[PDB]
Amino acid sequence: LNIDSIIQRLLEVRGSKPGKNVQLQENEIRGLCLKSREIFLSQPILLELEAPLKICGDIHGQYYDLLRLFEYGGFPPESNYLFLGDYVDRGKQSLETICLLLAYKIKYPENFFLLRGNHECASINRIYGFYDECKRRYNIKLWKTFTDCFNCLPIAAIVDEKIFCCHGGLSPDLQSMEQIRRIMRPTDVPDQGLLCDLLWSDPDKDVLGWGENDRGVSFTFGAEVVAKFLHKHDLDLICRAHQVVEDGYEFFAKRQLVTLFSAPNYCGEFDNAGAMMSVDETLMCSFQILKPAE
Amino acid sequence: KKVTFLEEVTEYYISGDEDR
Ligand SMILES: [Mn+2]
Ligand SMILES: [Mn+2]
Repeated sequence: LNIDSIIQRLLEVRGSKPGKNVQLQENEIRGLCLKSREIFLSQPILLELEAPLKICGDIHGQYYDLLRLFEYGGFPPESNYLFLGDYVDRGKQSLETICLLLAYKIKYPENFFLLRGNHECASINRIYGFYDECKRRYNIKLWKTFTDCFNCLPIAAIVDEKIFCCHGGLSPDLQSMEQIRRIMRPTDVPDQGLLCDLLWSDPDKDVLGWGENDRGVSFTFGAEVVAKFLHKHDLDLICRAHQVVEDGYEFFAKRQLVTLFSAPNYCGEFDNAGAMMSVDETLMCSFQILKPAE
Repeated sequence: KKVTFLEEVTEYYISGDEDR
């Protein structure tokens, strides 16, 4: 890979009439997938990260919003980043989005981190747009290459032994962090079980304990579940994504859990802000929110 | 170390994000 050339081309569309594509060659994109897979597999499936860093939720192919996030947060490696999954689907430029993220992972592997979301799954992104985008601009074989890459993404992260991060939420199957560590990669996301729950579950204020999730996949969990999880694992905060929230961030269970969502005006249907959470060296958390405007 | 939260949120407005 010539990673510098790739990043330069991805970044040079800044300020262009939004919607403008970057057409990397097929072999460069394949290259990003192959090299990032190597990096993902060589690093832990449960990341151990140190603050300061910036944490973002769902991007969903909103490439020009991703560029704005970097403009406000600082371009790598000026700031460290942890993304919480859902890079593709339901947006207009998933290819550019995932290519820039993989490129940054390759260039700054210890300053830049990506977790797996429920859309980083062939069965989901075949339907919700990514497959169609790949087919239109390249071919099926490239989409399949992406799936092999996604199957190797890490699943969760712990920041300074105090903040537990994952895309979806908790699992009633989860008793020790070691269970996450013993998940072998590459793997698909199962229709049920621990890995499914980590990518699909949701907090719910009206559930006591665990409940069946209205989505029809995985579970909901209540505030006392969060409290017991934190107490058991000596943690202060759960940081997750996976739900559109009006201000881009939303607290649950007296600030013991936070939901982050980083795609403003998602699907052009919600009028939600996108948020980015900064965690300083002392673990003070602050929020920057991108509010959509006419 | 202990997680704490800054009360002050920084807000930005992104023109063009309605009706992309
Ligand atoms: Mn999502
Ligand atoms: Mn999701």
